Order: sequence, then structure tokens, then C-alpha cells
Amino acid sequence: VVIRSDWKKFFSDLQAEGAIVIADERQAKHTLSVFDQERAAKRYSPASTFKIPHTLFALDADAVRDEFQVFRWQDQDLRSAMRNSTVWVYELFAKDIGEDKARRYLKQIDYGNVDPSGDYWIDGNLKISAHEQILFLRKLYRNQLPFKVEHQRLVKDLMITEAGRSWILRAKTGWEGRFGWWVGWIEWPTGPVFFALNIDTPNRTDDLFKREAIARAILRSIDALPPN
Amino acid sequence: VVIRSDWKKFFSDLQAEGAIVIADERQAKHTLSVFDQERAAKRYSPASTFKIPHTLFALDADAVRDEFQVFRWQDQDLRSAMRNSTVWVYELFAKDIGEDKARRYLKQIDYGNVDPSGDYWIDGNLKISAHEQILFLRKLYRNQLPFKVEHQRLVKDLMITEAGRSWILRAKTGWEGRFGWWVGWIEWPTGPVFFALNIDTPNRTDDLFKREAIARAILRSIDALPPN
Repeated sequence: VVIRSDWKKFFSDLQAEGAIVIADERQAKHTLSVFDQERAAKRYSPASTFKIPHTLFALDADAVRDEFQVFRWQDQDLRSAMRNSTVWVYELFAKDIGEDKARRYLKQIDYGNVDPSGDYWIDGNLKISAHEQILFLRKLYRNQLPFKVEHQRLVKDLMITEAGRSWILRAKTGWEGRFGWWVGWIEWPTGPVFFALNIDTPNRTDDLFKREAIARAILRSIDALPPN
Repeated sequence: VVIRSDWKKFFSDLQAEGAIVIADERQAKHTLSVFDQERAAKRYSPASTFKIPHTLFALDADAVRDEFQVFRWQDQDLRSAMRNSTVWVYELFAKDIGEDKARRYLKQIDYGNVDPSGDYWIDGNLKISAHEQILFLRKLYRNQLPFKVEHQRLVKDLMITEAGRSWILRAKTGWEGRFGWWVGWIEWPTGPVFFALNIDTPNRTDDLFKREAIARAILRSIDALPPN
């Protein structure tokens, strides 16, 4: 665990309080870098980062079949639902899964708190840490979650925000109101670089841009994003 | 079939002889646009565009397991092999599959000529047309090829050359020596736009850039690529 006092700079440059864990797996030897080890180990409601395991649950439970399936009531497929902030599709999924399957699903994947007591992933008691996001993400990357490999591939395809010839960025934001996240990874020919940042958002919507901004400055600093 | 005399301009702007089929599925009604219907229906050796069905064959036949599997003799995974021009990995796959499984695989997917008589996809008798590329690509997109859905997803993930928030470009070039291709699609929230261009390459390596260049000018002309 490499304690990154060299990365505080990116946080304070934007007046931000947060933590980040990056796991750089591009060399034969893997490092684990951390800013605020303590906050990194703290557990926070995932919010919309939960869309990643939640889609695996919905797919497993056949709450949704396909990338092609349309939900009406403006029509969402699984890709628009992943990419947007409209809440009803995932709320639908939760109702169709129920608290018990969710419960068991959460223990199966060992997702933080594992406890789903409105929406359980923002308004309930479910909580995960930056380190726990990293461990989960890496399992999904290696296709080792207890889900069909096709569902894992699908979800990983839904998470694409950006790509070039050599690299694929697969990532998800979340915001609880008091704090927000950005998690995901970027793949390079030699391997991935996982990231999971949370920060506090005292200035609310005006702080949201700092999620990706801070993480991106850090990733450019270790050559894990292209120049601009 | 909408005959695109409005697209000749992009071909001659680069002194090029070729055809293109685009299938725009972004509206409830699908169109099929074509430049040179006749050459569009003609069959040409796929060359490296064959890497797309060939990877499905290798995966099915467990010639390769995984995105993670490494081939030695510089080490290739399935992603580097897809992205590069180094020939030995796919030649390996062919030997492990043999002419008979290849044969049956080709008939199963109804891939052009269906006949694998060095490398059969550049030096043999296998041949497919721009229209036949389009039909195959659309099957892969809908997950309706006779292969596990996970293998289809994988191959579709290997084909990513580029992406943004809203769009994913999944594409493959080929060159035979006398002619070259670019095929693939780009996905938008409302649906994909399939493309398959071949052109002659009398000036050899100096003509190769025209494959993507012509197709891209066309796709920008119908708003199916971002501005630049």
C-alpha cells in the first residue's frame, strides 16, 4: 500500500476532501496506491455506482433480459439507464428482485455492508468503501463474480464512457448529496488501472465536476490516460 | 436499397474505386444505402476482416479460452492479436481448428463463399461481399450467430476502436494487396449504423488510409460520427 502524499495536490487544487485508491496492474508486479488510507477504508453509500452490481442482479433474476429490452413509462434500454440519472428503471428492478434476493445477491458478491435495509443504495443502509469498490471491480474485470460470463461482459460493455485504439475507459459516477464517487478502470495493452475516488460535496452540484476532474489529473500523472 | 450517387464525391475526392453499404438503424424504419450496388454484391477475400468470425471459431473450438490467455513465440493476447497485423496467432488458430471445422463453421454462419480451400481468408478461396459483411455484422450485433452469447460479446468488445459518452465504434480493416476493407458499426442511443466499404488499392500502402477516410466522410455526412 503506497501512501500518496504526492496526490494531495490534486485534491486541494480543487478544494476537495476525499480519498482515492488506484490499483495499477500494467506491470508484472501490481501496486496499490492510496490517498487517505483511513477514508479509503471507510464505507459510504454507493449511490449510482451501485448500478454496476445492480444490473448483474437484474440480469441474473431476469428482471431484464437483454441490451435490447425496452422499458416504457422516455423509453429506456439498459444502456440509457446506465448512462442517465432517471431513477425509475432501477427502482423497477429492485421491486422485481425483492429485499431477499437482493440480500443474498449482496452476500454472494460480498459487497461491503451487504445490507439492503426508498432506494437501499442511496436512502438505505448499504455502504461500501473505496477499497471495497476496487476489489469488486477487479472481480468483474476477471469475470469471477457469481454471474454468467455473458452478463459480466454486458455490464462491462455498459460501463464504457470512452475509448481509443489502445485503451478503454469503463466508469461510473455516484452522488449521495453529501459525497460523490467516480469508479471504474481504464485498460491498456499491458493491463488495467482501477480507480475509486469519493469526495465530499459541500457545494452540491457545483462540486460534482471534481469527481472525474481529480481522478483524471491523478491518472494523467501516472500515464494511465491520454494527454488531452 | 437507396442508391447513393450523392456519395460518389467522397470516393473520387480520394481517387478511389470502391463500394460501400451502410445500414442505418437509428429510426423505427431502417434504410439500406449503397454506393456501387454491383461491386457491393461482388465477393472479395475478407483478409483481416475475417478476424471477426475467426475469433468466434477459435473461442468455440477452445483454440483460445479467454481475453486473458497469452500466446508465446512478443506475447499476444486476443486483444493485441485483434488490434495488430502480426499473422501467427490466427494461423495457429486455423491449424487447431482444421479445414473441416472451419468448413462447418463457415456454413453454420453462412459466411459468403463458405469455402476455406497458406491462410484461406487471404490466400485461399474464401470470399464475401460488402452486403454479406453487413448481414453477418448485424447478426453478431443482435447475438444471433450460433455461438455462446459470451463469445459474441467478447468479440464485440475486441472490435472497439473508439468511443465517447453516447457512442461506440466497433470496426475492422483488411487488405488483400489489390483491395482493402473497413467494416463495423457505430452505436448511438437510438441504434447502430453498420458499414462495409472495400476499395481497390493500386498504389498499395499509400491507398490504405482511404479505407477509413472515405467511410468516415460518408458517416459524418449522415451524422453518424462526431464532428472531429
